[PDB]
Amino acid sequence: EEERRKQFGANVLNLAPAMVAQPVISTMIPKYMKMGGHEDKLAYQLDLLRMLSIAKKAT
Amino acid sequence: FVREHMAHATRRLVHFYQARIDPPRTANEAKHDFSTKEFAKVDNYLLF
Amino acid sequence: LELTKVRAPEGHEATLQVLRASLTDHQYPELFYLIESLIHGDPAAFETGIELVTRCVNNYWRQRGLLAFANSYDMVRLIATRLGDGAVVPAAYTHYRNLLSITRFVARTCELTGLNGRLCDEPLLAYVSALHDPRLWPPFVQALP
Amino acid sequence: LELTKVRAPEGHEATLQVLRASLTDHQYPELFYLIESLIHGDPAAFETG
Amino acid sequence: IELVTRCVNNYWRQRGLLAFANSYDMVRLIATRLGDGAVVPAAYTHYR
Amino acid sequence: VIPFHRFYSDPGLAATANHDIRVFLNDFPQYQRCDGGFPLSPIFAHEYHHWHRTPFSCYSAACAHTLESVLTLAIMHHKMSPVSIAALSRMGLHPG
Amino acid sequence: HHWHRTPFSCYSAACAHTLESVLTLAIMHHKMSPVSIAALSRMGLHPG
Amino acid sequence: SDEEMVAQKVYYLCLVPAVLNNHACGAGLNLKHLLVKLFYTKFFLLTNNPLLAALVRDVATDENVTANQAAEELFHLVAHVPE
Repeated sequence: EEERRKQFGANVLNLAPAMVAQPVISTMIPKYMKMGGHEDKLAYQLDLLRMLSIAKKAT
Repeated sequence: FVREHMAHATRRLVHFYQARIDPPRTANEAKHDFSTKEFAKVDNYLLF
Repeated sequence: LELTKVRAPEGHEATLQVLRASLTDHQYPELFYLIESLIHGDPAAFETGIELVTRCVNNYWRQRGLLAFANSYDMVRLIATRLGDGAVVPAAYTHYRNLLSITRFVARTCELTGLNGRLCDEPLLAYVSALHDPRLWPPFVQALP
Repeated sequence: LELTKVRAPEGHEATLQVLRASLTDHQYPELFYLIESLIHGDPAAFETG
Repeated sequence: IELVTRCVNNYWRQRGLLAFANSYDMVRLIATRLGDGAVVPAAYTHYR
Repeated sequence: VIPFHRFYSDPGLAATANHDIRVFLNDFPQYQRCDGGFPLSPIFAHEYHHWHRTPFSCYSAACAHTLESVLTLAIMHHKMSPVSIAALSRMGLHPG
Repeated sequence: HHWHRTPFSCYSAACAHTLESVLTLAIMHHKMSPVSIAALSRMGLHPG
Repeated sequence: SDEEMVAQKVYYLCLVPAVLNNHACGAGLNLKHLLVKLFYTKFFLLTNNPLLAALVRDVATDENVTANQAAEELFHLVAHVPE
């Protein structure tokens, strides 16, 4: 399972692997496994930072 | 003509808008619509 | 105008000059364009980003007298509906509210005095003035009508 | 008016512009609507308010 | 910028007449630059 | 919402008060207007039985504010009694 | 097929400010419908 | 609503172009390609981003709400970005 955690964090989201240091980036990767359309490497980026935006708020 | 037997108009008032259909305005805002000269013209159907 | 004889707005000339100046200023900022296209007229976005938009409008007015988020009716409308409780912007909010009031008063003259009645499909103002049918569209839609 | 020739108010239309604004405001606040319908015009109810 | 705009503010604070107004290029650069945190607050009225 | 009087109905105001009126104006945008002129509820449908008749409100909806409409509505509240015309022309005030 | 035509843009390009053009574009957007001419002449406002 | 659409049309079709004398042009950001540079400044739990730290600190600033503190609010408002 760490293999896909490497793959989406490194090949798709394009970050150096610190996946488990943040909790909410860790939960989106099993959802990103099930979703296709990996050719568009920017949608998962924008799809994950809006969840990071949800992950801290005071509203 | 209706008395309606007023009990709680604050809740029996929105029921008319629960109803979707509006009666005609009965000549008064038409009497306001028809301008002063056209109220005296034959255009005025409410001359009578 | 003489059909209407209504005197709703107050500071219309200075208000439209502040609007003219905000839409004349050369370095009206990238950040304001970003926040306006980002909030995109959603009140559920505006109510989450109050403390950015209100502080940013207030600091922009404190920088220079022309106001902010001006070009978007949705931005100036949400700034109207929420800005002011607590006196975030004390004085340029009068210009914001007067932009809203100018839109309301010109819409009254658009709607005139005494065209009631409707055809079975559509109201009569839709037939008379092209602002009132939804056949005409706002050039900048942010929420579809 | 000209039978009377009285000029009792003097900031009349400025006060009516402020009245226009106060009874215009979309963000006319909420505790106002609470307190006015609560007090309902009584000095005895109002002296606690 | 730290020279020219502080110089404009200094010179308008000195004398009520404005600064770098001989050149269209300089007054163009002022009227374009200002808005970077309001360096010249009230004489930008005259520049714009 | 209580749009109980003909002075005191407002389309967007009553719609945002109770959205049944917003459904009513979804149906009928002909009243969604400052002049408007709502059918105004079988309760207080009694427009002729009302003291205030229609041109009060349909004057006020296009009236010109600030010291002249405030007083001319009260001059529109001159009675049409025979003794009212009597005292009115007696003081030289021209009746309606 | 556009709703707004060249007289709208070419009036707005040479317009005058301060609510005059603001209200007169709104009145330039009256309709040339027959029922619009009917209601307009009964308003007494001049059909175009 | 109807008054909303009438008001939007009045604004965007009469008030705006008469003010601008048609100095207007309707633009929109390239937000998918744009927000990539907004993303992943360092982490959470900043402000080394180029051109975020420029404009946010340059305009939307306060002694309370600095470059980082004001970029926090826009990091909150990343979420609802439309097309």
